[PDB]
Amino acid sequence: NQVWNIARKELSDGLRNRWLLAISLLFAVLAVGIAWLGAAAIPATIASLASLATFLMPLIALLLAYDAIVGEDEGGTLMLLLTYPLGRGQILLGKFVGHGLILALAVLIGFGCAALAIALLVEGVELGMLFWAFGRFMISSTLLGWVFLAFAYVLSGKVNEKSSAAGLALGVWFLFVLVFDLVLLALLVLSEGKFNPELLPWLLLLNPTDIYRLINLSLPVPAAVLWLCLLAWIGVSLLLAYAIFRRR
Amino acid sequence: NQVWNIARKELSDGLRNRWLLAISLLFAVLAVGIAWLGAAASSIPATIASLASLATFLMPLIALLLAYDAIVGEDEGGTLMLLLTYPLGRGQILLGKFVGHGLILALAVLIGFGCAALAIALLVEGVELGMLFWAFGRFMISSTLLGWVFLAFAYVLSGKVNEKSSAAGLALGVWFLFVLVFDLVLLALLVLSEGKFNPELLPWLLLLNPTDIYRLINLSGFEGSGSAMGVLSLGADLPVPAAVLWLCLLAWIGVSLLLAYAIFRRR
Amino acid sequence: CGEKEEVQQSLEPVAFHDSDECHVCGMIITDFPGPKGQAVEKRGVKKFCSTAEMLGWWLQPENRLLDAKLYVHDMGRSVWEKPDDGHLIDATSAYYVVGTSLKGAMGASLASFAEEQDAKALAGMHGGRVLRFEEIDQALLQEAASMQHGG
Amino acid sequence: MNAVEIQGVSQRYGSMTVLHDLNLNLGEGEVLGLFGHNGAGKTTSMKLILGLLSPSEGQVKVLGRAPNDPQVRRQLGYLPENVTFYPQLSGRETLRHFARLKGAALTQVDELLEQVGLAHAADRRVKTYSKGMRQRLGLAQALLGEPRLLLLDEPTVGLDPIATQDLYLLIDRLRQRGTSIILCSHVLPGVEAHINRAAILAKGCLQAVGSLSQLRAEAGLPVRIRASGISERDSWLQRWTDAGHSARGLSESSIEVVAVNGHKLVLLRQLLGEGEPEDIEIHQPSLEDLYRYYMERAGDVRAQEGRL
Amino acid sequence: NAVEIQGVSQRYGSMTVLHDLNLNLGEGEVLGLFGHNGAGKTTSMKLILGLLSPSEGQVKVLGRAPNDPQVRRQLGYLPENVTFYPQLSGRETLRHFARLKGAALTQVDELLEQVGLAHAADRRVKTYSKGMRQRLGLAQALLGEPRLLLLDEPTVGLDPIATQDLYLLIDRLRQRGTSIILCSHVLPGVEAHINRAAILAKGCLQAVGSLSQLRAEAGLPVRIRASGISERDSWLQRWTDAGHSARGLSESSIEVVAVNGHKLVLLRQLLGEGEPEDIEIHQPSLEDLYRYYMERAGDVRAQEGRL
Amino acid sequence: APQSITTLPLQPDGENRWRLPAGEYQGQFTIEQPMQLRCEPGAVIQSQGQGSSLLISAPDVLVEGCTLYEWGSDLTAMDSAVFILPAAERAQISNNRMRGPGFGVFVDGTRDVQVIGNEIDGDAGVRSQDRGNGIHLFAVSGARVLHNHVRNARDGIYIDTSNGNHLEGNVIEDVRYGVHYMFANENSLIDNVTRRTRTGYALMQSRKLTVTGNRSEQDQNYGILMNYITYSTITGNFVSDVQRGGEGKALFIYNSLFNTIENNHFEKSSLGIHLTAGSEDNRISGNAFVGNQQQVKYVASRTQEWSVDGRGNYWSDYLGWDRNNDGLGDIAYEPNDNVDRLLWLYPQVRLLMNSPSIEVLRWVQRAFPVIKSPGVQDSHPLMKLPTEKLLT
Ligand SMILES: [Cu+2]
Ligand SMILES: [Mg+2]
Ligand SMILES: [Zn+2]
Repeated sequence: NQVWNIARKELSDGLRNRWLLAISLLFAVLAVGIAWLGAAAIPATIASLASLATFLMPLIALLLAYDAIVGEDEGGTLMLLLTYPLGRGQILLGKFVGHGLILALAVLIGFGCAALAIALLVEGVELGMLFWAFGRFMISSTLLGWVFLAFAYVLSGKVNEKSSAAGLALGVWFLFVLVFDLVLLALLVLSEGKFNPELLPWLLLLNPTDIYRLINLSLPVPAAVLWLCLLAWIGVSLLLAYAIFRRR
Repeated sequence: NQVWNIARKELSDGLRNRWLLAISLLFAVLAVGIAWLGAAASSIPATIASLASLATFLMPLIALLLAYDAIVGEDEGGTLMLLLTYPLGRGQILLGKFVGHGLILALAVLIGFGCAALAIALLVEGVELGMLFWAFGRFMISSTLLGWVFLAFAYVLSGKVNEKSSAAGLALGVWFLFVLVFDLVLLALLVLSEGKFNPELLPWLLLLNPTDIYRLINLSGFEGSGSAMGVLSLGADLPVPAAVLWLCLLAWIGVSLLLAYAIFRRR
Repeated sequence: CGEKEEVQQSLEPVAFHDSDECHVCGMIITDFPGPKGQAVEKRGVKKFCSTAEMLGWWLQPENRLLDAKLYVHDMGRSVWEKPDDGHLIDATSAYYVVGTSLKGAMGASLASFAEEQDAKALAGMHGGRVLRFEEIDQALLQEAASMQHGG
Repeated sequence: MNAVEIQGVSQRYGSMTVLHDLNLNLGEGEVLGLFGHNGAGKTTSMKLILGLLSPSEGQVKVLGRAPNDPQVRRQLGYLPENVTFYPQLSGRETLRHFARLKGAALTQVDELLEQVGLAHAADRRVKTYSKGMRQRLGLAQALLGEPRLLLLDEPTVGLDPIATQDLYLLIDRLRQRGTSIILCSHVLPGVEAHINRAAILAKGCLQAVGSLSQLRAEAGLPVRIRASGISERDSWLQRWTDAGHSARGLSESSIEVVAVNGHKLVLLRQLLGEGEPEDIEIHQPSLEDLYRYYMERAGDVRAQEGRL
Repeated sequence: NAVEIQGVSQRYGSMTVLHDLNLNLGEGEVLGLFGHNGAGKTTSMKLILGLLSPSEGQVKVLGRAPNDPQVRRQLGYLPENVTFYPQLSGRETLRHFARLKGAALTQVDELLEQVGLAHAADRRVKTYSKGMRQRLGLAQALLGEPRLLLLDEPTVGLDPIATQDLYLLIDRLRQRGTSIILCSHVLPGVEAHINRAAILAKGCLQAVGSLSQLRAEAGLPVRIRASGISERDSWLQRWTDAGHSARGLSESSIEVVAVNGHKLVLLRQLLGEGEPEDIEIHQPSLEDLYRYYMERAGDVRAQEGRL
Repeated sequence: APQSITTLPLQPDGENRWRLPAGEYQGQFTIEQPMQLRCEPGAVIQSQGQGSSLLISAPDVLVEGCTLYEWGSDLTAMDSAVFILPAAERAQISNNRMRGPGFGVFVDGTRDVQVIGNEIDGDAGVRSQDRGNGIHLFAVSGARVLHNHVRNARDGIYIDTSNGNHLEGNVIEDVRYGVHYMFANENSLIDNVTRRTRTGYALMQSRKLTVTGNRSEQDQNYGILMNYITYSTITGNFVSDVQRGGEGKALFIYNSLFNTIENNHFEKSSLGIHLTAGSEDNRISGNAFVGNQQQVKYVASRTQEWSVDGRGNYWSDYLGWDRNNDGLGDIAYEPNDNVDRLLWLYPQVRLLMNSPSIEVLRWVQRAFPVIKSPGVQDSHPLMKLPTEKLLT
C-alpha cells in the first residue's frame, strides 16, 4: 500500500522541522512545570493540563500541516506526485497518517515526561487510577490534534499560496480556541431573555476544543457520545478535505 | 538625498501590507475600547496603565512585522545585491529603512492614540483638556520610541540571519522575551527569593527591558493605587528621574542601531 | 412555549413541612412565628425562616438576575403565631409593614399583607409604616432590624 | 508503435478553447519539442499527455492505453520545471521516497545518484543545494525504473555547461534503447541539435510538425552565409544580387550572403572556382528563426528596432 | 576600454579563488564570461560592480575607480533572479530605481513601453511571471543611459520571441557605444551575439579572444555535413583521401569531421562530382569549445551516461 | 414527682449538705430546699424515661457528682435532666454524667448559675429534631457555663436572649449546631472546641459579644455562621477543614455590619470566607487564609479594603515579595478575578471554566486594569503566619 510509502516521508520531514521541535520542547517543559506546581502547591492538575494541551495541540497540528498541500504545490511536487501511480485520496490519507503519528508521538514525549514527574514526585499518587486517567488523556489529546490536522488540510487545499495559508491557520486557531467560547460568554452575560442556557450544553458540541475538555472532566450528554462526536469531527473534515483536494 | 528616496519606498510598501493594517486598526479599536471603559468607570490611573499595556503588546508587534524581513527579505529576494550597485552606501539603505518604517509607526500610533483622545474628550464630561493633551502627548512621543526600539531590534536579527523563515522565528523570540518573559523571570526571581536576592540591584534590572522603561515613563504622574503597577512597583525604588528614562529609551535605539549597522557592514 | 412550560412548574408553591431547614440560617423553619418566605426556582425550591431573611437573600447580586418566584404568607388571613400553607401570596405584590414589636424569626418583623388596609391596621396599631416590595433595600433592612432587636 | 497518440483533441475550460484541434503522433524513439508562446496550449498538451487533465473533445492514447492507468505511469518519467523538493529531507532519502512510490527497486537509488553525478552531495539537505543541483535530482527521479516516455519540461535551466551536453548524451543513449522522450524548452539553440522533430504550436492550433529538414523545406527561409576575405568585399557584393540574393554592404573585408536557397546549387560552384573557402560560416535557418517565422505566420506583428 | 582588470589575484580565507586575470574589455565589444568549476565567474562579476575589494590587483571600470558614485550611475546590473517587491506596482518599482540612479523621470514611462510591459504596468509584482520580472529587471538596467551593461543570465525563464528581441535591443546598445557583459550558462545561443568569449576555470582565465581566434588556438574538427545528398556509398569513402572520416548516422547524415587543412580540395571533391542542396559547415560551437578548454585545465572526460 | 429528701442521703456536714451513697434510684426528683448535695461516683439516679429527672426550685444549690440516666423526651413540656426554675438562683451543677433523649441542662430566668465540668451524651437514634438541647439557656443574666462535654444532642449549647455569660473551654462533639446564639446581647465565649458538626458556631442576632480562641475541627458545611451580629469581636478563632455535606465555608458573614475580625485561622476548607453583599465595611485584618481552595467569595462590585492600620492578612496563594524588610507585603492582593465571579453569578460558566479563553481572561485582567471590577483587595498583606500558636 502506497499510503505508507508516502507516510514514511512525512515522518522524516516533520521530525526535522525546527519550528515543530521548538514547540514540542516547550510543550514538554510546561507540562512538567505545571505538574511541578500542581504537586507541591490529580484531577486538579489534569484539568490545568487540559487547558494547556488545548493551547498547543491545535497549534502543533496547524504548524505541521498548514503547508501540506499548498506547500507541495508551491514546491512543484504536487503536480509531480499526481503523475505517479497514486490517487488523490492516498496522498491526503498518507499525509494524515504521517502527520498524525507525529503529534501522536508529541503527546508521548509531552505527557510521557509529565507522568514521570507525577508518578515519582507525589508518593501516594495511587497509580492504578493514573494509567486510566492518562490513557484517557493521551488518546483524547491525539484526537483533538487530529481534528485540527484535518482542519489544516481543508485550509491548505482551498488556498493557492503559502502566505495566505498561514493567515487562515492563525484564523482557525483563534476561532476554535478562544473566540468561540468568548462569544459564548458574551452571549451569556449580555443576553439572558433570548439565550436559553439549557441549550448551551449542546452548543459545546460545535467546538472540538470544548468536546476535548468534556472527556477530561469526568452534563446531560454521556461520555460515549462525545467520543463519537470527536471522531465525527475527524470524519467530516477529512471528507471535506478530500472533497476540496479533488477540485484543484 | 538618497536616504529619503528609499524611505519613500518603505512608506509605500508598509502601507500595502494587509497584515499591518489589520493589527494597526486593532490598535485603534482597542484604544477606543479601553478609553470607553475608562469613561464609564468615572479610573484615571487605570486607563493610563492599560493604554501603556496595550502599546506594549502591539507597538513591538507592528515594528517586528515591518522590519524582520528588511535586509534578509531583500538579500534572498535578490534586490539587495542589486541595490549596492546603485549610488548608495550600506549606511543609507539601513537608516533610510529606519526612517521609512519609522514613519509608519509614527502613523500607526497617531491613529491609535489620536482616536483614543476623541473617545475621551467626547465621552467624559469636564476632563482637563490641558492635562489630556499633555498625557496623550507623552503617550505619542514615547510609543514611537518604543516602536523605534523594536524597529532597531529587527534590523539586528535581519542582518544576522540568512533565511527569512528563520528570521520570523527569531523575531517571535524577541517579541516573547522582551514583552512577557522578562516580566515573568523578574517576577519569579522576586517570588522564589521572597524579595531577598538583592534589595538594591533589582530595581536597576528594569532598565534592561525597553518595554518596562516605556511603562515607567507614562506611569510617572498617575501612580494612583498600588496594584495598578504590579511588577512596576520596583520603579519607585529607582532613583533616576524621568529625564534619564527618556535618555535610556533613546540609548536603547542608538546602541541597537549601531549594532545593526556594524552587522550589516560585514554582511 | 419553552418559557411558559418552565413557568407552569415554578408558579406552584410547595407547602412547608416540619423537617424544613432555612436556606440561610439552616434551622427548623416551623419552630417560629411570623410569615415565612420561600423561593421557587423551577430547578429546586429553597425556603426561608423569615421574610426578612428571604429579602436579605433576594438583594444579593447572585439572585438579582435569577428568574425565580418569591412567595410569602398572607398575614391578613392568618393568625400570626401559626401561619398556614393555604394562602401564600406573591411577594412582589405584597404590602410589608415594618417596625412593629412582633417577634419574627431572624430579621426585622416584616408582616406581609395583600389588601393594604389590614396592612394599614397593623401600622397604626404599632407605630409602623407600610411599604412596597420595590422600596425594600439593604439600607432599610439593617436599619429596621437594629431598631427591633437593639437597645 | 507510437508512444503518444493525441488524436484530434480540443481542450476547453469554459467557452474559450485553450487548445484547439491538436493532432500529434510521437514515434517509438523520437525526440519531440512542444514550443509555445501566446497560447497556453503547450502547458495544456503536457497535462493531457499525463493523467492530470481529461480531453474534453477528443482522446489520448499514451502507450496504447489511457494515460491514467497505473501500468502506464510506472514507465513514465516526468521532470517538471522549477521544482523545489522537500528541503529538510536528504538527497538520498528523497529518491528513496520516489523509488517506493513508482515501485522501482531500491538497488537503483545508488546507481541513479551516481548516474546523474550527485554522489558527493548525497546525504545533504535539499535546502543546501543549488538550482542546477536540484535539476540533477529532478532528472534522477524520472529515470526510476524502465521508463518508456519522458516529459522533460525545461531540463537544462540553471545547469552547468558540461552537464547540459552530458544530459543530451544521456538522451541519445536513452533513445537508442527505445524510450521516446519529449523535450520542452525555451532556449531554442541547444535543443536544436538533439530534437528529432519539432512541434511548434500557436495560440490555438498546431502550426507545424516534422523534422528540421521538413520545416526548412516548407517554410522558405534564407540561408545566412557569412565569409571573411574570399577575394574582396565589393567584387563579391555584385554577383549574388542579379541572381536574386541580398548582399549586405559591411565596412571592410566581409562578405555576407543571404541567398534564397533555390538557385544556389550551381551558383556555389563559382565561389569555389575563384577563391578559397578557408574562412566562411554557412548558417542554416535555425530553430530560433523558424519559430519566429511561425509566430509571424499566425499572429504576432513584429516588434520595433529594438523593443521586446 | 570600459573594464580594465589588471593583475587581480583575489584571495579570501587564504584560498586564492582567483588568479592573475588580465581582462581588458573594449569600448564597443560584447564580452562573455562562462564559469564551471571555478568560482571566478561570480567573483569577477562582483569585482567589476565595485562591491568587492581586489586583493593584490586593481580593477579599473570606465578608466576610474570601481566604487565611485560617478561611474556607478553609468552601470546596469541584471542579477540572477530578482523577485523585486511583491506589493509594489510595476511603475512604482521602476520609479524607485529611477530616483536612486539619478535618471530623469521621463524615462520610466518610455522604458515600460520599450520593454514589453506596458500592458502589465500598474500591476503588482506578485502577479508577474518569471519572464515578466526579467523584463522588469532589464528595465532598471537601461536606466539613465548606461555606458556599461552587466547582465547575469538575462534570458532565463524567457519566451523565445522576447529572447531574440532582447539581443536586437543589445545590438542597438552596441552601436551606441556601450560595452555589454553577458555572463551565462546557457552557451548555445549566446555565441551568435558576443564578440569575444572569456572561458575562465579554476580561477585562472584560461582562454580569451573572439570566436574565430578560439577555434584557431584549439584544433577541433569542423563538421561539414551535406544533408540531402544524391549518392551515399562513394560519399562514405571519397572524403577520406585527404584524411576526413565521412561518418554518417542516418540515410544521409554524413557529418564529415575535417582537419582544417584541406578545405579547398574536399569541396572540390564535393562540387566536382555530385550536386549539394544545403551544405552545413558546422563550426565547433561555443558548447564544444568550452569542453576543450575545461578539459585542458583540470577536467577529465566523463563516462557514457554518467552526468 | 417525688423529692430529693425522699431518698436516703447520708449527711457529711451539717450545713444543709447531703451525700447520696452508691446505689441506683428511680423516678423524677425535686429540690425545694437550699441543699448543697454531693454524690458518690456510684450514684446512678436513673429515671424511668418520663418527666424532668432532677428538677430544681431552690436557690444556691451545689449539685455535684451525680449521674443521671434516661429522663423524658417531651421537648414541649421541657422534659430535661436538670430543670432549673427562675427561683433557683446561683445553682452549681458540677461534674455530672447524663444520658437521655431530652434536654440536658434546661435553665430559664436564672442568675449566676454555674454549669461546670459535666459530660452530657445525648442520643444515637433520634433524627436530630427531637434529641433536645445539650445546655439550654433561656434568658439568663450572669451564667457561667465552663468546661463541659456535650455529645450527640440537638444544636449543642442553645442560648436564647441571655445577656451576660461565659462559655469557657467546653468540648462539643457530633451534634447539629455547636453553639447556638439567639438575641444574646453582650455575650462571651472562650476556647471552645467543636468537632464534626453541621454548623460550628451559630451567631444569630446577638450583638456586642466576644468570640475568642475557639477551635472547630472537621465541621460540615459551615465553620462559623454569623447572622446579624453588630459590634462583635472575632479574635483568635481556629477554623479547620470545613468539609462539604453548603460546599463548606469556614466563615459565613451574613448581614453583620460592625465587628472586628482579627488573628483568625481559616484552614483547608472549600471556601475561606463568604462575605454577603449586605455585610460590608468591617475591620478584617490579621487572619490566616491557608490551604483553602477559594479564599474569598464576594459577589459585588463595591471595593472592600481588608486592612485596618496598614496591616492586612496572610494569604497562602499570595505570590508577592517584600523588599523593605517589614512584616507587610509590597503589592496588594486581589483574591477574586472578574471571571471568578462569573462562575458565581452564572452557573453555566462552570462548563467553560477549563477553557483557554477563561485562562486568557485571567491574564487580560493582570495586564489591563480597566476591566477589573472593584473587589475585596487588601493593601499590605502579611508575609508570615501571625497565628503560630493557634495550631495546637
Ligand atoms: Cu437560630
Ligand atoms: Mg515586596
Ligand atoms: Zn431562616
